[PDB]
Amino acid sequence: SNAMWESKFVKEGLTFDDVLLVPAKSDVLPREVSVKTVLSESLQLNIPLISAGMDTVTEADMAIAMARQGGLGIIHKNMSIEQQAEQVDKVKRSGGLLVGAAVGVTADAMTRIDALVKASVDAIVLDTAHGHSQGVIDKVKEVRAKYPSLNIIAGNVATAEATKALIEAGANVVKVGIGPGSICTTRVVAGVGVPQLTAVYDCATEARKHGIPVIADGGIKYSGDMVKALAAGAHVVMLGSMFAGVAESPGETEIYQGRQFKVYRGMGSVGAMEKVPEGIEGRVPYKGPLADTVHQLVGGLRAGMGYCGAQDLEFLRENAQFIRMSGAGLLESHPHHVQITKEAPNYS
Amino acid sequence: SNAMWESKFVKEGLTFDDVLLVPAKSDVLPREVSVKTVLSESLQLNIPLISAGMDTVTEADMAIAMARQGGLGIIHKNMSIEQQAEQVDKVKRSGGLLVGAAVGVTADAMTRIDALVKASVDAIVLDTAHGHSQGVIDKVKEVRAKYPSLNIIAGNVATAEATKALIEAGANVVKVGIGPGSICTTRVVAGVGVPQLTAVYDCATEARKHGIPVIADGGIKYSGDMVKALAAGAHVVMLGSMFAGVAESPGETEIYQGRQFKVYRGMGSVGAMELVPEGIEGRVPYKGPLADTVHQLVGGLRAGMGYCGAQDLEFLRENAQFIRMSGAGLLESHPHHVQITKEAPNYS
Amino acid sequence: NAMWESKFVKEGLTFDDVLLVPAKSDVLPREVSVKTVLSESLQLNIPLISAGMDTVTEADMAIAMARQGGLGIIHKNMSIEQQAEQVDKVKRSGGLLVGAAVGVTADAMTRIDALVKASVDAIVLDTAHGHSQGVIDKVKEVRAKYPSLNIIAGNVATAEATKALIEAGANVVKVGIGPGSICTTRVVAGVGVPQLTAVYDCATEARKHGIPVIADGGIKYSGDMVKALAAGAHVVMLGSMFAGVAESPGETEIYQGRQFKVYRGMGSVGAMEKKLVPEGIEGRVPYKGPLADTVHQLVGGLRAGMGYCGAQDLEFLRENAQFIRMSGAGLLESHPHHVQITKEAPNYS
Amino acid sequence: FQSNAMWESKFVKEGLTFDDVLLVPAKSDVLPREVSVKTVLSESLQLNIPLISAGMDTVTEADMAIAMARQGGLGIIHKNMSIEQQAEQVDKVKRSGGLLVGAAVGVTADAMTRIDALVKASVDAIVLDTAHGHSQGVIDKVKEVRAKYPSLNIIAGNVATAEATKALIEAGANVVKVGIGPGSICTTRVVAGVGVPQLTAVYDCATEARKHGIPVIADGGIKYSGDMVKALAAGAHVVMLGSMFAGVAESPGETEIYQGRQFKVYRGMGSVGAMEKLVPEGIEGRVPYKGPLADTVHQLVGGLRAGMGYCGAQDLEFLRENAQFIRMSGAGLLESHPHHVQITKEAPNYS
Ligand SMILES: CC(C)(NC(=O)Nc1ccc(Cl)cc1)c1cccc(C(=N)NO)c1
Ligand SMILES: CC(C)(NC(=O)Nc1ccc(Cl)cc1)c1cccc(C(=N)NO)c1
Ligand SMILES: CC(C)(NC(=O)Nc1ccc(Cl)cc1)c1cccc(C(=N)NO)c1
Ligand SMILES: CC(C)(NC(=O)Nc1ccc(Cl)cc1)c1cccc(C(=N)NO)c1
Ligand SMILES: O=c1[nH]cnc2c1ncn2[C@@H]1O[C@H](COP(=O)(O)O)[C@@H](O)[C@H]1O
Ligand SMILES: O=c1[nH]cnc2c1ncn2[C@@H]1O[C@H](COP(=O)(O)O)[C@@H](O)[C@H]1O
Ligand SMILES: O=c1[nH]cnc2c1ncn2[C@@H]1O[C@H](COP(=O)(O)O)[C@@H](O)[C@H]1O
Ligand SMILES: O=c1[nH]cnc2c1ncn2[C@@H]1O[C@H](COP(=O)(O)O)[C@@H](O)[C@H]1O
Ligand SMILES: [K+]
Ligand SMILES: [K+]
Ligand SMILES: [K+]
Ligand SMILES: [K+]
Repeated sequence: SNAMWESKFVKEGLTFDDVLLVPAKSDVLPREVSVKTVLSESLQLNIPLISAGMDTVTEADMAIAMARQGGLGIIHKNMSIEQQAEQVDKVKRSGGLLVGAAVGVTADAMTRIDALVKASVDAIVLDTAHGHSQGVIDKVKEVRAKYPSLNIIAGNVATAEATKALIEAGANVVKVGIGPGSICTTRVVAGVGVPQLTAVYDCATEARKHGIPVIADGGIKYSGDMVKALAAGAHVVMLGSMFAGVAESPGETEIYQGRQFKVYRGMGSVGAMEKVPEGIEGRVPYKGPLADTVHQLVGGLRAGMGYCGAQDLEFLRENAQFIRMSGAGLLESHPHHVQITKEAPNYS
Repeated sequence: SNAMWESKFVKEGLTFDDVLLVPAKSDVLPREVSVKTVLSESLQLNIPLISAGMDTVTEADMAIAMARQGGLGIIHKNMSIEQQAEQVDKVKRSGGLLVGAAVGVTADAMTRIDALVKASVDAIVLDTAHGHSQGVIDKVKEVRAKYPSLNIIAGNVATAEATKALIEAGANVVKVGIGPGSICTTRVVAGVGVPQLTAVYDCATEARKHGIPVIADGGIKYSGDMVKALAAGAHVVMLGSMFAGVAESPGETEIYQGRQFKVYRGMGSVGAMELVPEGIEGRVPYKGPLADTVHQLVGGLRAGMGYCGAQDLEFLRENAQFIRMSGAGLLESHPHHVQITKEAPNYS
Repeated sequence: NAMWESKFVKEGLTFDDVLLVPAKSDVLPREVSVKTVLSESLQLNIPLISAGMDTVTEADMAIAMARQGGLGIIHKNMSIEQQAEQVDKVKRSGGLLVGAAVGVTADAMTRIDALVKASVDAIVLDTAHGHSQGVIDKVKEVRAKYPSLNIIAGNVATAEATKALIEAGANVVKVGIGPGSICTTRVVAGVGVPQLTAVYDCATEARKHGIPVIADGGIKYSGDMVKALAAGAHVVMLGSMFAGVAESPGETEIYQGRQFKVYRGMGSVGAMEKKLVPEGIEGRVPYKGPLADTVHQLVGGLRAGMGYCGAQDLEFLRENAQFIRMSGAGLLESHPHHVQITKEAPNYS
Repeated sequence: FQSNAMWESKFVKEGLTFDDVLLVPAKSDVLPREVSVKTVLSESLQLNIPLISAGMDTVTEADMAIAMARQGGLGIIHKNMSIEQQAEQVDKVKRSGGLLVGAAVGVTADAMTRIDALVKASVDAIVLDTAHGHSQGVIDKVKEVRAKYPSLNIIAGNVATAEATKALIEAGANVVKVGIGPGSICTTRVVAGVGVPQLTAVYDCATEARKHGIPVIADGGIKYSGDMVKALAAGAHVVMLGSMFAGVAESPGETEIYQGRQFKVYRGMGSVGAMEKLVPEGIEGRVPYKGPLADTVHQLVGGLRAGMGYCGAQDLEFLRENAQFIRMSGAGLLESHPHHVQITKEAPNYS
């Protein structure tokens, strides 16, 4: 019994800023690489980007623009059931685009899920703070029993054991991430978390055994961080802060120092729960149309995949190697000892 | 002999910001967890929080508010014997609440302890800069001889060897912490200390063999640090800076730069002593009623225990696993890359 | 399953992770030799090469570089006729050494012909990713036409890539993916190798063929150069430390009453016009005056480091110098600390 | 093969400095007031406190060496002087009550001429101070001084390795000074890339010197009194301080006022100003005025007594031979300092 006491401090975790991708032999160029991904037979994305289901990130206009760029948007749940079904319905009829919707694990959940399926949603995201809870496992079984063909994205988890549990309950996709969010204070106020790159790797190690894809959710600050998440085993990444400043996102621009900002807050923050916190309320710079951000993101992915000799995302997922570095290595990776004159489209 | 020379740099120590608690399978929700703890046959607490025995944190008005919230207050020793005996009696009169009192290891110590026992004190805290000194060990043995049933809290120590010595001397509770204090300069001016999370774990490993509880004293900056201290083996945590700003603490609010502050200083500082100092004098924001801080602290603990699947503190103490992370992991754990506009009640 | 389980096994070190250990020395800083040979046709008196960037090296910089005992690489953001004119302009000024960068494009061999006609000493087949077959194929195709031409191929960061370019016919391999001061490759693509590990891994392979490597990028102080040479590199390539000298492309600009020079990455938005995704940024460095003053501090720092290590020449430093690893607290100790600096030193700013 | 052994050991060694570690508290029966801080460097050189003021033109002259020795310590008169001035500075300290005093000598052709004038001024120890103590020029000078003066205390430095320590001992040095690059004003590790983290250097050099009965000096990098306790516990007999002494009243240079606060100039002996084209290995700076030396020494020795009590050391030999460290990360360092509290007043030992 003494084993659990002696294993308290054995595990080690890595995050994005701890590693770099090692360049390998390459026969492919960034322009000729493929960035398509399959989450299920009914759900395939042309770019591996999903906008997060938060009240400051994704509504009708964001989900529309995401799908038009080849990605996916998850309409948040901080609205009435009919309002969310009305948002899903807007995205589907506006050219047959893909759309998702967030649902919380509550007694009224199944009523909301039914209304979303009639709007022909492609996937429901049962997103909760702790996916390794029995309430979450049961809700996935109750939805899989009622809708055997519905794409179910279950999260959030950070361990292989939680990944195996949600897969066994009938979830097609597992969303990974406890604590990496830019607006998240879970690790500070509750002390609980797993470094995101290790969380993605540990969960992808289990999901591989079942043919299940995983979503790297939260913590991505630059386009290179997305490449690290995919190379660690993730099929797709979920972004919040990098999308909150975009024009097609809910909320209006506010002025700070002559510059435009958009509100970005955690769904566990005081403000978001009104209509103990595990998030903060803030603002991110205004970034303009989604196409300009998505173009820089995909372009960094194509560059990274060319460096790794990856013709497609599966090759990157199963062959790419990292190298660990210290804090001095992180300062070398960024621009240093030179006064930056202009703001770059991919570096702010 | 050469063994001690070659053993100089073998040990490694971890602090709160080096680790994260791994989320586990959970059948319980934060509202349904138990935060009760037993320190001795005569000492049972409803919340695992003790106010530190400093002239800037806890006097009668603070100890009353602590006990009423389910915790414990330690009346500080910077007083005459007659003043301290009356403070214990004031807290005792207000509904039969639990209260403790700090006593230093000096020739006059037993005279002060006698007056505290007549005021019906529940626990005596034998506070010294170095708990593994022979003068402290002798004082513990003689107080156990004169008062065989009196709760004796002995500290501070940081090693398994020091913990076993105070336990064999007759102390029911051992207080752990050398150098982690927010106002403490021991590790800077004397070079001596042990990282608090390693100190708590090393001492709890020894105290666990005897059924003795340990107190994680100092270094707690956020509610998540308290969850980590308890998951590392501590029954109860002792706070100073997180309590110095509340209304029920000695001293009155001062205005600095148009904002409200309360004085907070170390008991080894120049001001508190009026040897070389091992503390500094400082300032903390006014935080309002004690209940608001206690709610945020306990609420974060309930969240952590729910993330870890702990129904009570013994499950967290015996089963919770940590994961080590780098400074980049710490940067991910905090909010990042978002301009914070509002203050959260648990994150400032 | 090895490839999946080996994802996070490697560890990498950069300049600020290590220090050179002082060794027995009968050598004085003044008496060391800083000469190095890259090929039979390329001998440098100082192991310093100015980078081939449109804000770092043109004719006047290559002239001053060679006159100090080094080498300049004329950048490619110009016409073929302009670059051939820059090479000969440098060559006519006393028969000085000069190189020129050529990208892996359809016109590359057309540009290479014009450079060889100008009596260029080395072409740098410089690409963002040197381990692509387009680069290897281009090296053989250049090696076939010019058996006597010095070919510098980069950039790479692994032992496998060094062996690949050597098999294609490259005399010198340039090492560095992401360490540059103006570089965002590791930020926008997630790809890189810590430069000191990259140099060491490439030198381990390149020594097996007698091939020298160039430590390219990441050098902030003169001591970083000594660490790069002690890690296995024959010569180092500098950009930011040279962009502020008088002999460099661009004109001095005034910022806050002080004089500055533009310094930008060749993968930046501004340099690529001269919607694509950049791998560099546009910046500015303080104006530094004559090139001789910068080189004197650089060579002076190298001479001191070699004296501490007991290396009379650079080959001894390459084969004997020992490092010791340190933490961030060691880096804070290595720099000056707890003292407010009142005057700016020629080597520390 | 042999040629490849040096190539594969390039990145094997690891080094620790003061901010990487903490001293582990041990069983103790002694109190800080009751400990002994006496130390013996040789039979001719015994100090009551283990503190030496550095031989720099902004740290130690006659008035500093006088005040240092009177506190039980030692001052090293710097060498940026003529031979005649340095000998009279030594004589000034000797005439002021027969106090102990040292003098710095560089390894140059004039060295032996300079040393002679110092011995006639009755100096107690000469410091053969060089940027690189493991050079053959330094080894030769120690043998050449040991040949002429068999009883003279010779302090040779600076080194950072066990091999360099053993070489200087074999050349005839009674004391070895350890420190390459840790100085607060030092840029050696930045401009030349060379150094060893000071705590590992002290430990590695004391390991060798212990075998010959030779004491070592921890030179440079000490920012707080706890750094001194760590250096002594890492194997050093005595520590040499510069920045912590450069601000005291009895040190060369005058107090200058900036923004209402009093400052003194503090610069490295490898800075342009002190040597006044060339490549410097130091910078020029400024430190706050600290008042009389007695207040700084009192806080320093007091911090040592506290640490020795935490470690159960009755004297410095017990601390050098028994004290145990524990290693910590950057987060451990932030916990060690005061944190998350706005400091209102300055403590005598902290900032
Ligand atoms: C409501 C709140 C503040 N906290 C929790 O629900 N805590 C929590 C839930 C279950 C367990 Cl077992 C432990 C803790 C929240 C709201 C929205 C998002 C999150 C979030 N951290 N991730 O989605 C959290
Ligand atoms: C008085 C003072 C400044 N120092 C000591 O008493 N030092 C000390 C005592 C015994 C030994 Cl063997 C070694 C050192 C002090 C006062 C109040 C609290 C502390 C403190 N660091 N923790 O409680 C210290
Ligand atoms: C154009 C741009 C921005 N990026 C790339 O060409 N990317 C890239 C090329 C090939 C492969 Cl397989 C993968 C990525 C560039 C331009 C000029 C210089 C560089 C540079 N990093 N080193 O020379 C990069
Ligand atoms: C002159 C100068 C700038 N540099 C050297 O003399 N360098 C040096 C000497 C010998 C060898 Cl083998 C290698 C390097 C200097 C002056 C004063 C002090 C120092 C210093 N670093 N410690 O005392 C250095
Ligand atoms: O307040 C919250 N607490 C914890 N995590 C949150 C909260 N709100 C959103 N998140 C997570 O953070 C992700 C976005 O993180 P980001 O892309 O790094 O800003 C979301 O997709 C959610 O998974
Ligand atoms: O001045 C002192 N020097 C060293 N430690 C102190 C001093 N005063 C209080 N402490 C310790 O610091 C703890 C409070 O630390 P905090 O909760 O981080 O502010 C107290 O409970 C004591 O254990
Ligand atoms: O835009 C770019 N992106 C990435 N690397 C670059 C770029 N421009 C120049 N470099 C590299 O950076 C080196 C100079 O870096 P520096 O010495 O740190 O300033 C050059 O010699 C190139 O190898
Ligand atoms: O300019 C220099 N370069 C390198 N080290 C120096 C220089 N000047 C003084 N030192 C060293 O630094 C020590 C004092 O440094 P500090 O006590 O940390 O400020 C001296 O005793 C010398 O060993
Ligand atoms: K960089
Ligand atoms: K976070
Ligand atoms: K230094
Ligand atoms: K502290």
